[PDB]
Amino acid sequence: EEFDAIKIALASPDMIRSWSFGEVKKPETINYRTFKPERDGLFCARIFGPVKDYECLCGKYKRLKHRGVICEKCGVEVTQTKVRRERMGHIELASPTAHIWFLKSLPSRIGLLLDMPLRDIERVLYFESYVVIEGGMTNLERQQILTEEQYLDALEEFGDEFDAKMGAEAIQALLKSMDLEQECEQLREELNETNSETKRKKLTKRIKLLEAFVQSGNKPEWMILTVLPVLPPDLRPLVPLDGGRFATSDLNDLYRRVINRNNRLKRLLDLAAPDIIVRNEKRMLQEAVDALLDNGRRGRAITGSNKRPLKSLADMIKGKQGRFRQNLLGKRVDYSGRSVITVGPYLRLHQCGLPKKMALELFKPFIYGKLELRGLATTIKAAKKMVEREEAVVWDILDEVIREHPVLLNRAPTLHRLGIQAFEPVLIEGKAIQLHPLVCAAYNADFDGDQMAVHVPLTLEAQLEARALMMSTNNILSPANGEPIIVPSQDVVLGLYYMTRDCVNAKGEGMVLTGPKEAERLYRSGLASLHARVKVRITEYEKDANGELVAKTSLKDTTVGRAILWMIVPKGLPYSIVNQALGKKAISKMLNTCYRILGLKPTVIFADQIMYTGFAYAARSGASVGIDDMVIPEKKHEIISEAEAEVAEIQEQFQSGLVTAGERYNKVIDIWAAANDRVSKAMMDNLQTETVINRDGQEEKQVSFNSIYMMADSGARGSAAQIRQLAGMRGLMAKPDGSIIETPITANFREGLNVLQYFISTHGARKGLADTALKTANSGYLTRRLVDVAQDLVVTEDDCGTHEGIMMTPVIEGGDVKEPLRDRVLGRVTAEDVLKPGTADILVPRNTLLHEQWCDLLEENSVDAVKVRSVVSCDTDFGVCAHCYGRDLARGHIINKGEAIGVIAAQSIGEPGTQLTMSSIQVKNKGSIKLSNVKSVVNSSGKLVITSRNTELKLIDEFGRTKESYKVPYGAVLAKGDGEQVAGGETVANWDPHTMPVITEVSGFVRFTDMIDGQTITRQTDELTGLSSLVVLDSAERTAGGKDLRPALKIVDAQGNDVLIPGTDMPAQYFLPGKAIVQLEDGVQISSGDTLARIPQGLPRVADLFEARRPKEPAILAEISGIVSFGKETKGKRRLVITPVDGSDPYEEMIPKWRQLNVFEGERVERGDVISDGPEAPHDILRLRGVHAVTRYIVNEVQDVYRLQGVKINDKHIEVIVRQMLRKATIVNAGSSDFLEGEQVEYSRVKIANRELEANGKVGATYSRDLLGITKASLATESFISAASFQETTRVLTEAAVAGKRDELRGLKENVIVGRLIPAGTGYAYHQDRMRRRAAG
Amino acid sequence: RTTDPVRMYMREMGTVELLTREGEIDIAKRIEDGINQVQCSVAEYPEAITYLLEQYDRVEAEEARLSDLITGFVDPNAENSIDPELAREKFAELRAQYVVTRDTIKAKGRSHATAQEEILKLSEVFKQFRLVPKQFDYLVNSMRVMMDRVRTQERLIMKLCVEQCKMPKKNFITLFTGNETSDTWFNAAIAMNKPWSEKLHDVSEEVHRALQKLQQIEEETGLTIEQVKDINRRMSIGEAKARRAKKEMVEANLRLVISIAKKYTNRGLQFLDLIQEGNIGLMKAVDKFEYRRGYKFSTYATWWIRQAITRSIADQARTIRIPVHMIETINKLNRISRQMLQEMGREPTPEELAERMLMPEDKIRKVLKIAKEPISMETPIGDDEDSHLGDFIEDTTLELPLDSATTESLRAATHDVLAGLTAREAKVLRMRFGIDMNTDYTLEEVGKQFDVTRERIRQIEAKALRKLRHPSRSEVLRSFLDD
Ligand SMILES: [Mg+2]
Ligand SMILES: [Zn+2]
Ligand SMILES: [Zn+2]
Repeated sequence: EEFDAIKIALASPDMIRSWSFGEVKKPETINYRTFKPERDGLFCARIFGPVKDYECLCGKYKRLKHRGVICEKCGVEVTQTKVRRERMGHIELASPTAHIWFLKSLPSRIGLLLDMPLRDIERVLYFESYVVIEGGMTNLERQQILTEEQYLDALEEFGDEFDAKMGAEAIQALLKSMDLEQECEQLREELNETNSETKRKKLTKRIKLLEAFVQSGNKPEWMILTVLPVLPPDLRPLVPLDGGRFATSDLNDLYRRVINRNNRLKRLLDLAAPDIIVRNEKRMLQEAVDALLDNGRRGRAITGSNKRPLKSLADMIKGKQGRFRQNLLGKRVDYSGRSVITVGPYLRLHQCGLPKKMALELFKPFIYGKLELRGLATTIKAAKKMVEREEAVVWDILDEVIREHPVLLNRAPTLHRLGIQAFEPVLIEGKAIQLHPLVCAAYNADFDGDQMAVHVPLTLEAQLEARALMMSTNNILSPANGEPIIVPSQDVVLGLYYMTRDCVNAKGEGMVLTGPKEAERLYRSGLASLHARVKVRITEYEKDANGELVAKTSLKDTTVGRAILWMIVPKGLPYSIVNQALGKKAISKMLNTCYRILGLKPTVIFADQIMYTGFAYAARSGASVGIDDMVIPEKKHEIISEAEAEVAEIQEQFQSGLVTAGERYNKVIDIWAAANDRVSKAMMDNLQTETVINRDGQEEKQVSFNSIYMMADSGARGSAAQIRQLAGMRGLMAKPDGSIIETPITANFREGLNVLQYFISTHGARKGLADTALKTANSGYLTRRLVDVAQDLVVTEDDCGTHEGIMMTPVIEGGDVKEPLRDRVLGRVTAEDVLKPGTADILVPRNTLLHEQWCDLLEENSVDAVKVRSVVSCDTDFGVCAHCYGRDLARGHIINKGEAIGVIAAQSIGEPGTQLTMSSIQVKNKGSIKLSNVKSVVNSSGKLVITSRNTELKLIDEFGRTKESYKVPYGAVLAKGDGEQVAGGETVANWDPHTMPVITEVSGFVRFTDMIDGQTITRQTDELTGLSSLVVLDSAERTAGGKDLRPALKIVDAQGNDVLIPGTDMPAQYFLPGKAIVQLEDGVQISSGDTLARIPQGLPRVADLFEARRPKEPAILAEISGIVSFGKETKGKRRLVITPVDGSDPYEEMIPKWRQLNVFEGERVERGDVISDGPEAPHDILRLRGVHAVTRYIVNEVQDVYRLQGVKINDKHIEVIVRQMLRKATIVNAGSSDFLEGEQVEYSRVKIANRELEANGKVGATYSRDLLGITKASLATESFISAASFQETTRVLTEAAVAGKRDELRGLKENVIVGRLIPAGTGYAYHQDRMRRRAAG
Repeated sequence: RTTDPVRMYMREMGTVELLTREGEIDIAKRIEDGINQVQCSVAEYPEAITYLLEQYDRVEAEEARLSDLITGFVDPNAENSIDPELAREKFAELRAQYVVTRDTIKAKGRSHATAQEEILKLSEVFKQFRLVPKQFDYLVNSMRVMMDRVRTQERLIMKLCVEQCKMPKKNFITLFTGNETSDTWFNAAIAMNKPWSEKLHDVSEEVHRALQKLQQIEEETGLTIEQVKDINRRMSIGEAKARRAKKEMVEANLRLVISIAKKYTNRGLQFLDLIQEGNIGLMKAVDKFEYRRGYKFSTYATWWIRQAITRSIADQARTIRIPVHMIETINKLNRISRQMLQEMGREPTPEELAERMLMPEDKIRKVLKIAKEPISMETPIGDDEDSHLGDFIEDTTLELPLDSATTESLRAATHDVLAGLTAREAKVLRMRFGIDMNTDYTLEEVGKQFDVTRERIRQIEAKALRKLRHPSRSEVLRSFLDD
């Protein structure tokens, strides 16, 4: 059974002879009545195998008198059966027809090789035209076609000395002719003669195919078919029904088809026919062959009276339908069940409701071994009898089994690892499954018609894995984030809120206690308010000492509920957290503190009791909500009538003809939305704090009595919006156009809709519901591809010993903190020794576990940037160190080796995305200012204007760690400088948001030069004032006499010089493009910072982000440093005379100068400098930049796309896939292997870690680095099976077979479907044992 | 970019046209004439002339026949229910022509005018017998194969002689093939002269040893060499005559083939299949035809090809083959169903239809068990593409593990029981039933192996039933009593 590895190869014809057991000879299979396998038909037992045990068909030989005695009459075997699923027969062909996958698919693999067009070959092989097999004379040429009538000319001319026919006979011969080596060295040679691009790749391609067939030993003629297999019946069967009614597979037709044709082939070939009919017949034959391999590929498909196509061989492997997605990776299962579900409010964690019959029938052989053991049922018939007899012992016995026997809970759709769980059983006299409701929060579940399925851990390994791993006590948090996932959902929160509550109103105010026990006695006597601030004593505890509690006690004036509640609490805490109304965030962080400080089990049991007591005292608390709890203000009709007599104002204004519709439209919607806001405010002030209840005073007001606000305040359900909809107007409404409706709503559901209001309400409701009905498809699709990528990846090592990686800095930008660098760091590990703003206060020796003491120790410090050993900077071949990962979150400690990772980010990222699709600069407060990468100038105002676009503004605090950050345009206007302090709330900046300043930093005279009216420009003197200058037109409008002549008004002095750029000899004048219109004439002068001219003006996103999708509109960049001028005059595109300082100028590229430029025709750039405006592509970044910049860009982008929706995942996950996109680097140099070819950057690093070592100073090659689209990145894989499972399969398989390749089962997907154990986690140890066995022989 | 070979083949056959009414009969003439000159070729080959009366005495030597072969034989046409009187008549002149033929072919040899005119009338009395089926193919194969022997001989000899001598070949062409029997051709070449002819060694033995097999085929054949190359060529031409002649005619009537085709293209099956097959039946209809009947050939080949197609659809065209008696019965049903439905206006019962069809409801129902075809596993009886029919079935063939445990517990408890028995008892009771073994030993052999006894074994058996049955050991079975 056990085997090491797999392999693909090309099956020789004699390979099939070896495989086969007998040749097939007829289309028949059986009798009409004796439903019997016929000899030499389909189901001939003689070749495929027998039905029964030792029974020849005529019964001649029998019962082992004649053991190995093939019954000569029927030619039928005697021996054992079960090979009608194994044995494949065969057929010998008359003549050769071709395989198709190596023909039809893209690059053709067969004529691809031959350097011949396809259609030529079609004309051969649709039997239309002859063609040179071989020019016996070189008068004519191999690979030369002859029409069957021009062939006559070639023929009757000579007749003899040429080889030219039409068929595979013509072609196998050609293959049988052609010699590989010479061709290979020839292409190698004459590449170096002319290795231009398309030429070179083509030569390389053919050399590859050559040396592949060389070293493989696979062969060209094996494309073509002279013997054909035939399958065992049981894969292609035929059966009857109870009605005597029969049922077959498609394929038995097609096999049958060919037989007769081949028969009518050979039958005819006895009979000396014209070739034409033979051609026709062969066409029929190879057509049937195609139909076998693919019904509907080459042409119009083939059907029975179904009118539907017959299923291909290929279709069995295909879509989901084949083995992969239907039957192999997803499976039906024994020992599982399902049912409708319900709640156990009483239950604890490990427990689960169980209708008992389920476990009963599911735990049968336990019981049968157990009854044989007792011998009440001595054996198993009686056991089942007694089962039917329903003896009480059974149930005891059943209980006696069921103890400590864990079990599996299953809901779908399973979006992350927490959507299933592992509990302990509990039995019940019902058929509805009771459970611990909170974990609906995990399952996103609800008791509204949901139902679930169940599985068993039979084996002890599974039993214990369950009890240890997806035991819930081992799983309480996300790995996405450090989030308690068992938030008290909806009711416990509210009853508790109501409890911990500080009226003044009820009674018993200002008295004193010993402790909450008498508090119970006192309220419960009916003396008191459970919500009333009154004095008591507490005795709280603290582990200030060496993890060692430190007792103390004192009094508090607190509500009674809170006193009572302290009794639950496990003695390691202050009162301050429980000192308030406890919104559910407080609960979150509160339980958080509990495991922060004590750990799990206190928080666990604590939480269970909190659930319990929430039920208890909420069911006490008294509650309902009704028509009068829903309340309307009075200040609604009047705001209504007021704005109503203003919409009529602008109505009559438009009647007079003043305003537009869009003006009218926007302003009307503005006033209606404002009226909505005012209504909301009125009801809020009229419901929030309206109640007037006296209490030892005249009047007093506190938390409401409406019953509605604190539903939102608890976080149980709802918010101001829904309540507004019930009470006030429920915003506006839209038809699915995307437009916005004009007349909003007035009534509510307390008042009642109009016909029309509900009519209209219809629309967007339907729309967004349709959207809700379809975003899951894209969701599953995407997440599926995500796992499809990163299956390989698991930890291998403790420490990769690697050199530094990433840097972390907070993401605060444009507002306040968005990611505290604290929050970035925690649980990461340093790249590097790391000191403090107290300099040299190192605290890591290049790596420590960056737990929250370190993070607090930091957050003290003003430090604002630090490095971390990156998953990318990790260098473990075929996995990682745990250090570059750090911590498992929902563990809550350092990640141990062996657990796979890519799947984790996939569930992290895919699951939530279901839910996800749905002038001036003004300083805020005071603070330090930090602008750099700066050229600027004291403008003509005396203030500051940018002269290097790089720069942007920040408000740094007085310390040195940032507050705010905002873009700043080139040459925009300021009221301030850098390295200063400024008051808050102060417009520091300004600019025309239309202008892109053409400001002259120089000071120099103006004279009309280089520019003449109607050659390079127009002259358009402003009709109104009179001042103007030479007026530059666009690219097109100017006249062609100076349209090739760059217009440039020139800066001079009184002499006429070039006012050179201040600090550099470079002249200063502007090759003015369109819209750079100057206002003042010849002889005039400008200032420093003086415009001569002005320049007047979601889901699929992220799908593109990760896909490696790429734009069309780049804000194109500086390839190389140094000066540039512009190029050729727009034969579709202008070009660009680049000129490095010390490099080489000639690079220059087609530019649509239709779109605006950044640098001008005489202006210098550094490399890495945008040139046009628009989006840009990632490949440009890698191709030019480093990496950190890149990855940092994209993570910022897409994290914003998340956080937009209020979404929370750690960045670590997203690092991971990056390294899986980067599995290939293209070579630069040569000397090791082929020149440029993309190959494992890993193995590049191997070979150079051997070869460019003193193996050689250098033989090999330097190398680029590359990027791939994600699906094709998945395809580009050492293994093919993961590549073969899902998409573009056929092609992968062919390409796999041509080289006779093989695989080693290292990705988990590989080892799954064979039934082996995982190469990780549990089976990590086993499979590394096997690994060292492969190392140890 | 039309890939459809329908278009291709219909174009390629639209190439050709038809001709009529004397080119037709000219082709007939050409065919039959070349055939008569292959018949002449048969009437040649002196000791193989007489492959007529030999095989005719052969079919005669079994005292009387009219069967398959004679229905092949003479079959003369009239520009017969075989009366054996004329058979018996025609075994007397034939032998006469034989004996008078073997007398003259040696008198001086074979150049004598009256002798070869007697061979001409011999060929005539041969030619009154048609060129009847299979048996003469053999007789031509008799002459076909021996050709491929002299063609062997020469092709050997050439390679040996031509590749060497000194001068390339042409004298060999003119010399050997004439003589080929003595070395006189050699002295005829050396008629010119030369000093390099005076040296000849080291191939002298090979030439006449190679020759030694040449004359051996004479006794095999009994003929000259010249007449061989005569008759080979002559007969090959008389053949190629007809071999070509019809390909005009075959390509002539093609449009008629398709025309009558789309009578029966009643949608049950595919085009090229049926097309090919009609061409096939037409091949015969051409091969067989008599123009002297003077009718339109359409009618002839219509009959033939109708038959061909009518049976080929029946043979093929189902998953199950169904022999033809069913088929014809079924077509009767299909027609009289509709007839009797016009009669009734309604569906007929098996009762009155068995009456009218004149045979009982037995066969009716026996037929109606047949009338269905299969329904292709993969169909969606799941209406939404949710469960195609193939997914429903279970295979109830193998076994059940609970029952395996049952029968194993049985077998082990019997082991436990039999363990408490006498040695002779349990060994008898094992090997006699083949328990524990691949065997099943039985009665007589035991005597022939053990000693004799047979009856006292039975007596032992019953007493063993006594001691075990008594409900003390019978209870490990008593729930397998319930098996
Ligand atoms: Mg639900
Ligand atoms: Zn048999
Ligand atoms: Zn690492």
